[PDB]
Amino acid sequence: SLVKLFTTNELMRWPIVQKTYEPVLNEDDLAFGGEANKHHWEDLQKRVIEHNLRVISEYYSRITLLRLNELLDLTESQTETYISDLVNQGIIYAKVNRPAKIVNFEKPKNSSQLLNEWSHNVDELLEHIETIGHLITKEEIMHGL
Amino acid sequence: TLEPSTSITLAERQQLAYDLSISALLGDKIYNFGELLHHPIMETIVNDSNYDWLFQLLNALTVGDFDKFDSLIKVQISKIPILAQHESFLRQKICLMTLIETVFVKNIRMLSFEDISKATHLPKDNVEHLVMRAISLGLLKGSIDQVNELVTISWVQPRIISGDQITKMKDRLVEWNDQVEKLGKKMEAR
Amino acid sequence: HEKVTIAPLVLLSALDHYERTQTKENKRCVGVILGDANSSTIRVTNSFALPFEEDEKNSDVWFLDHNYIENMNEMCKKINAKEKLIGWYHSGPKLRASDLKINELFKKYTQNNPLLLIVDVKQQGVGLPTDAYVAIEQEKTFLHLPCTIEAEEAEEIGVEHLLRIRLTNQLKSLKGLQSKLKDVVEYLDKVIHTILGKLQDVFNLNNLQKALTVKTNDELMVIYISNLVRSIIAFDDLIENKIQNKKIQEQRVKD
Amino acid sequence: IISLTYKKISLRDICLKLNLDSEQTVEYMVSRAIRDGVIEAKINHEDGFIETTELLNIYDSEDPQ
Amino acid sequence: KTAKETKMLMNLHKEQWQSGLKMYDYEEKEESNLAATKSMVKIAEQYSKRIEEEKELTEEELKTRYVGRQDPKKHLSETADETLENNIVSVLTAGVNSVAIK
Amino acid sequence: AIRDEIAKNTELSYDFLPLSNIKALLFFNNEKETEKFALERNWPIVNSKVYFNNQSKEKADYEDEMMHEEDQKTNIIEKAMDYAISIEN
Repeated sequence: SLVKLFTTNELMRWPIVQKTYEPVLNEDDLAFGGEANKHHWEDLQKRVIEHNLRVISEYYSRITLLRLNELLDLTESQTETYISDLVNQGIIYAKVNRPAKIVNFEKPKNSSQLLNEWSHNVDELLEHIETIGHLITKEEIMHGL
Repeated sequence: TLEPSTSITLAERQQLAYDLSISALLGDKIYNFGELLHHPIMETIVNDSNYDWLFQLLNALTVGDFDKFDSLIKVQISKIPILAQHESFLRQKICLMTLIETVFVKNIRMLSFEDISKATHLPKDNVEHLVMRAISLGLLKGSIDQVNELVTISWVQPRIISGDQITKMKDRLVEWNDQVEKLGKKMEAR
Repeated sequence: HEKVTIAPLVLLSALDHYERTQTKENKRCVGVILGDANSSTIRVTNSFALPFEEDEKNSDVWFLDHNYIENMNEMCKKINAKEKLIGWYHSGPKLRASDLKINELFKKYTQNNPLLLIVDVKQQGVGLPTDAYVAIEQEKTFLHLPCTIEAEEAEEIGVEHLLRIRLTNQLKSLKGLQSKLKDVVEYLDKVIHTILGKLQDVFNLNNLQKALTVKTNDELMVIYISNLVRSIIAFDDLIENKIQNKKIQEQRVKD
Repeated sequence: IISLTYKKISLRDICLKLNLDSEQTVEYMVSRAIRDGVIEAKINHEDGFIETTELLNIYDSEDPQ
Repeated sequence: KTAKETKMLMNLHKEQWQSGLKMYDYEEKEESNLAATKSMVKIAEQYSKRIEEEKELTEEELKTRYVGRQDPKKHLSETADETLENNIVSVLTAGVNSVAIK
Repeated sequence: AIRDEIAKNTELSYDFLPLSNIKALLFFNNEKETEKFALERNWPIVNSKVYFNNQSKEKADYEDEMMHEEDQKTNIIEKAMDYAISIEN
């Protein structure tokens, strides 16, 4: 479930699952080097935030920055910190308006509008004759038999 | 739907529908309880002895009362929250089927948050979280408008239902035929 | 799915079988085709006929002889060895008991799925008088396959000797939209669900179009760039005869 | 000339330039202007200045077409 | 040829076979095929200029210098269909019939 | 005729007119003269304000292919594109 947790992660139950079942998570004495358990909370929390911003861009296209801080488990200063890191590293892309406090998806305009995006309607005009050709044949089978 | 195959007695049809009653509880896939209404399944069984679970949740989508179905079941299937989570989808899915042709004849697809809030028995703050869980699990595809609070969906699985549905779909083809007498007659003469 | 490519000779000779004998609506002719069914694109390089007898008043009465096919296949072995039986064709739109049962007799000499062809002898409406269908089960379900017309180099050249833009599509587009309205009305009387469920999803593909109007005029403005070329073409049309017009006054002095 | 150079200009600032009569007089000369769509502006009395209504960005409209 | 042979050959082989869908002939090819045909139309308009620049830039003297004669008419007929095809799809653009009205 | 043309600038463009200020603009000796002028001009009257709801003009007999039609507007665009085709052919 931790692998599939990346699909839906609100970070609301994230500290609860780690404190309940912690075989390798919070306290791990096997196959992990370190001087203390402080590396378990730091390394695990920074990675789940990176996977958090990836799926949110594919779900919420436009969201207010005020309500965004509660879903990402971040503050006003911590929100723009992880956003700028993923853009500089070539991970994801988004829209951040400081004065407007509005976070959008920044939809690319390079699709040439009706030259590409509109071509998705070819399945609408194509399936018309396919249903008619199947209907005429189907009506004659039940009528003759 | 198969008439010639699966030849069984009347007593085995109730036990066959018993597995169909528990199959549509925890998941929404392949239409809804209304699909078995057209097939000779729900009409061939008895409405008592806990065989009405297909009938109860069919009308419970518009009513929105969970206590009616909870009183007719046991504690085993009522202790799982998944039953109440996926039931609210079919309440919205009925509203989702209205985004093609239902009211507006201008081919304008619009769904607000208030129409799905009272039908699904869910508050306003959980509307945004409900859409995220639907797309993530592969239930539906599309996007929503968080500014004007509107919903515009993508390809779905419309049911076999008829009447008011086919009535609005045939009226659109009339508009295609009315444009033949408008734009078509002008291009034919020119 | 698969594909079906039928040569123009097969579709041309199949319609001729109806007129020669002046067949009425009580009889329907059946014939066979040849080609290669191994690939995904069915190619029909040959066609024949069969002495098929059928009763119109009784769907349980049909006569088909497979011995005539055996003597015919032995003749093709001395002619073309690559020609094998890929299926069969029948005449008339109606599918009755006699047409559905005889499909299994041709499966004995055909390794792959025999191709199903419904020939329209009255050629009424649209194009493609003979539709290509495939037999598959989940009750036999006949699905429509893409029909393409492609022939060899020598066959396509010989047809040109026999016969020796925007408005064209609009004339056929108006009758297509009206025919789709009748298919829904006629299907309604047959019920009083399968096709209606598919059509509602296909039809699903101005709330979000408020800001999508700008891109419409943006494409029209790029078209106007070609209209500026048309103006340049019109400017070049003005240069053409001036070459001739100035030579007119030059001939006045010579003559 | 003064409307294109100043998008938002006070009512008393125009009379100081052309040496007009009074602010009541200059307000009604702009009246005859935009009736036919010459200046294409608006007069806000409560705010106390004349604002130009032209935002340009007319390339995306159908008027040039 | 007979009556049945005349109408059958015209629906099979005449020039090129677009048939089998009559309403989808110029509807599918001039609209849904823009991705494989007119995609990046801004660059396609630059191709019309390169054809005119290949000719008009050579001989402007209407004589034999750069060895050309019909150069103004070489790009005239070639770019005439490009404007024509752009005018056809322009009509078919509104011919999609999105059912807008109000 | 003069006083009408003076007040026509605030009609079709300017939205909400004041109350006591219009008295000094049009040279009114009484405050009630402002509302009396709006009666002949057929303007809505609210508290300390005067709105204009007539910005959208309609009716006026029938109009075909003029001033931004609806169904006939598409034909005008199609006719303009067909003029260049008929001349080329």
